[PDB]
Amino acid sequence: DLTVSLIPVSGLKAGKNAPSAKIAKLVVNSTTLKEFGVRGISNNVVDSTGTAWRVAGKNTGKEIGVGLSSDSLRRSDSTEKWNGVNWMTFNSNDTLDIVLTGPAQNVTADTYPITLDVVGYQP
Amino acid sequence: GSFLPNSEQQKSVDAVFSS
Repeated sequence: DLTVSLIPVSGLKAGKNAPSAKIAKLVVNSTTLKEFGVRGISNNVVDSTGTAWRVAGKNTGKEIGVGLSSDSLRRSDSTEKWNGVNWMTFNSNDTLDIVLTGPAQNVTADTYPITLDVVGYQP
Repeated sequence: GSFLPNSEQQKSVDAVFSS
């Protein structure tokens, strides 16, 4: 089993944000499983591993681009297939950063729901 | 290697950008 925490980042401000601005921290712990796979879940996933996607603001409907940070992606142990579906895997008992993807984004003041699916993997 | 289907979880949080 996995103990999963997803923690939103404090002090985010509307307007032009820094490239790769951190917006949430994923924390996955386990006493029994060595690795986990993770995918973003939304109405518009934009890559073949589910590690970048778009999310809509609750009050405005404006979209922002979100995903695992470049540093987090470089920490992946592997990309494995679960009945043909790609999941990038990472060490359990570790944290990953969810960020605003790509070049600087101009973010409208709003609340943006971020949803992830995490699954245990034994390598 | 193998995935453990019973361990799959969905987690959600809100990122709030303020003026």
